[PDB]
Amino acid sequence: SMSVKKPKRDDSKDLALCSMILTEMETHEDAWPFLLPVNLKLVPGYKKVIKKPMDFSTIREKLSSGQYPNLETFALDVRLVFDNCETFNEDDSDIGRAGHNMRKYFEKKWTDTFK
Repeated sequence: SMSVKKPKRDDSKDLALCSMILTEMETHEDAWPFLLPVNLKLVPGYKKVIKKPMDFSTIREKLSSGQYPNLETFALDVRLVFDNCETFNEDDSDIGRAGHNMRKYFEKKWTDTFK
């Protein structure tokens, strides 16, 4: 509360570490469905159904331009990529499988890096 603060957690490496994690996600072999924004002119349904589209390139631009106020807002956008994937794709499809794999991969790097 006012004049009563928990001890200061060092957050000075967070930017660099989120960049590293993002690089690892971008270079994973199953990242291909997620590298670029879904083409809303060419994919029927996507615009109306997915209220908040997200992809790795868009997360990379936001990270590079100071649009994440902290590491939790970064993790929210990453998870949104996989939540959208689950919303639009069957679990038993190549894209549906890619999404489950990438989420698992992310959550491990996240835990190992920060928890």
